[PDB]
Amino acid sequence: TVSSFQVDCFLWHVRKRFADQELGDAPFLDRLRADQASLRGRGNTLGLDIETATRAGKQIVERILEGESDPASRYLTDMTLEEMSRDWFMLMPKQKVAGSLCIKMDQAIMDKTIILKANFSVIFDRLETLILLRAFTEEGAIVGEISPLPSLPGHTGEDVKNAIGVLIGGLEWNDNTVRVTETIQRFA
Repeated sequence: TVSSFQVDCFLWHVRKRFADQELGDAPFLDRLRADQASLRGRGNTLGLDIETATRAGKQIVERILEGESDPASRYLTDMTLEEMSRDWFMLMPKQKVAGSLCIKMDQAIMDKTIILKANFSVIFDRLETLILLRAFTEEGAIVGEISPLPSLPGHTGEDVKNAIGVLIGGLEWNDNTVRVTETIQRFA
């Protein structure tokens, strides 16, 4: 709690710069006002004041900045937010957990052409972290999904590659023709 007061007191102190000169923003700069006031207010009930608290913040944060608090990571996307957050359902559900990847497909889908789309991060020429993969019919219905579970392990490119092959596999049983976007093709 005292440590939580020092931690903010330090972080504000560093936030000031961006708006202090540049474009800023009414709400961002309001947050900086409110957060400076919120430090005033919380300081009084705590019997501590912002000068003292920020210095302790240097040490309390710049020691945790180790590691090295950093490998040019980026981000590739086939889907818009709408494609990713759209609701869908399976009439005949089939779902499993494979490591830390959740795989789903409708078993009622047959004789359709289906495309898989993915949003994920990339390093080199290989997949590092999947955000979401979805199977779409030509009519645009979602009939398959591979999503990552929040876990301590996380997943690998390999795990993801296995998941896709399993999902392509399951869908093709019902005589569906399945392909992948170039994104997936090139990186998984």
